[PDB]
Amino acid sequence: CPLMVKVLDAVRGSPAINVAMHVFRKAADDTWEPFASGKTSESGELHGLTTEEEFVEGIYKVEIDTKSYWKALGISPFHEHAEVVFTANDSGPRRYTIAALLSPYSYSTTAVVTNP
Amino acid sequence: CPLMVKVLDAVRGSPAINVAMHVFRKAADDTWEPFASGKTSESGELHGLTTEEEFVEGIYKVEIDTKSYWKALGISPFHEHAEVVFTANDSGPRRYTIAALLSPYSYSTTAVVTNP
Amino acid sequence: CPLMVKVLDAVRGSPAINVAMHVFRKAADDTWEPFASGKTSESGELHGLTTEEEFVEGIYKVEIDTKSYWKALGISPFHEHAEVVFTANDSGPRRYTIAALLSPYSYSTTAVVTNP
Amino acid sequence: CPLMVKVLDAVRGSPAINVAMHVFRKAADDTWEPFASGKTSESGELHGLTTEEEFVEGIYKVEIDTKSYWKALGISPFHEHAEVVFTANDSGPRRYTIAALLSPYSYSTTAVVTNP
Ligand SMILES: O=c1cc(-c2ccc(O)c(O)c2)oc2cc(O)cc(O)c12
Ligand SMILES: O=c1cc(-c2ccc(O)c(O)c2)oc2cc(O)cc(O)c12
Ligand code: NA
Ligand code: NA
Repeated sequence: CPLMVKVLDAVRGSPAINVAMHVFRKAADDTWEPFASGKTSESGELHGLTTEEEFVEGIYKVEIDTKSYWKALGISPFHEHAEVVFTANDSGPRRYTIAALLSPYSYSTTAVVTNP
Repeated sequence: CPLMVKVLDAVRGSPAINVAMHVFRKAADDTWEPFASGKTSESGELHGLTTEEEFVEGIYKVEIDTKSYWKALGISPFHEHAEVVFTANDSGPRRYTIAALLSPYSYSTTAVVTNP
Repeated sequence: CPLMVKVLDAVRGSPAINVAMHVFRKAADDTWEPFASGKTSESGELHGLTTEEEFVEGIYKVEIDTKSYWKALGISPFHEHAEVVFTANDSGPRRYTIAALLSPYSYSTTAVVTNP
Repeated sequence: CPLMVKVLDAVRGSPAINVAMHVFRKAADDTWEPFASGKTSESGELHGLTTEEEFVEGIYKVEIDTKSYWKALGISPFHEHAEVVFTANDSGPRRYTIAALLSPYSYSTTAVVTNP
């Protein structure tokens, strides 16, 4: 799998567990088509979202459901969700790790892109 | 004005100048309706997007064109844009500052919500 | 004044108020010499630390007492303090803004260096 | 080993390789005594710094030599180094991962603390 998402909680100093996320891919008509979805494990990681064959060139959006995460912990956060939108595999297959660090009124996201 | 956006450049240690952005408001059919837009000033700030009477409660999205910013500097970035999606809530303070800190493969965003 | 520090709270989405900090300048024997200090205002800002003629080139450290901040809010933090260590360089712009964004188990710091 | 450090480069979207760091521990007389040191691998991680036996209670400082990292890449950065100062093992043995995300004029650091 060439796409992994890792999420950390900056309040607890822990992986962000059970964070839902939905991945979309832009279609030829400019709409967002559902691509994959899942939730983070005890390690705060989400593996196995897709395959090298399936993960073709395109513009992808990872919607990380941060609001639901905070509310489940009894906290009212600012953002609805964190979105990460990027072109993938423009120059051939790459492996992408999307990392996100969450606080109730702030988040950071970074990408590590490697060539297998 | 109850909404201001400030953008900083983490590579150069400066305001991010001439950064374009569009703000959308979510409609009842779940589509994104254009609301306001503009470009950051020399101070990296965009003021005057809206007024108190216009900025009613609801879900807003600020789509910051970070890709065009980096490309105009001759740097290849990861993200298509940075998105900040949030609910405006009258039960909270009245002034919203959305800040974003940009790197080519990462960004961070924070909300500072205060009362005059 | 060529040096300002601004501190934000990522849990509450607000300026970090009454945050104490000390600035040190590195001496020839590599010890840290007290230089200036103060507490952030209602806007999370500390102005007036130094003057142009006093702020000569050299290595400075800003030690922000983040632990006391979180404890006064009843929150257990990870770090003893946040440190920002940098060289003041006359070949660059004249005004330094050191910003810090605080969470209990994480912080971020950025420098915005500009010319009037 | 109960202490690991991971460093990412926000400009390249890659692990930060060959980053040197020195770890210190506060002595009874309030000086910083050398504790351990090493450099990040191809994965941007530094493992094996210490042992459960050696890593006793205390106040630790991880100095991550970011300036040397950027200069080796022909970039003049703002900070001398990123410091992470924290009390460890206050409530019995824990495992600590210190993560840092680097840009030339900005960095973020976070801690993941787990109970084995
Ligand atoms: O250090 C940060 C500082 C700021 C910031 C916000 C308002 C200002 O008037 C300013 O001078 C800096 O905004 C941020 C916004 C972020 O999303 C992440 C950050 O680390 C910062
Ligand atoms: O997005 C971030 C991602 C990471 C990170 C990435 C991979 C890991 O295996 C890990 O354990 C942490 O670490 C950070 C550390 C930071 O201080 C700020 C950040 O935004 C991140
Ligand atoms: Na191509
Ligand atoms: Na104890």
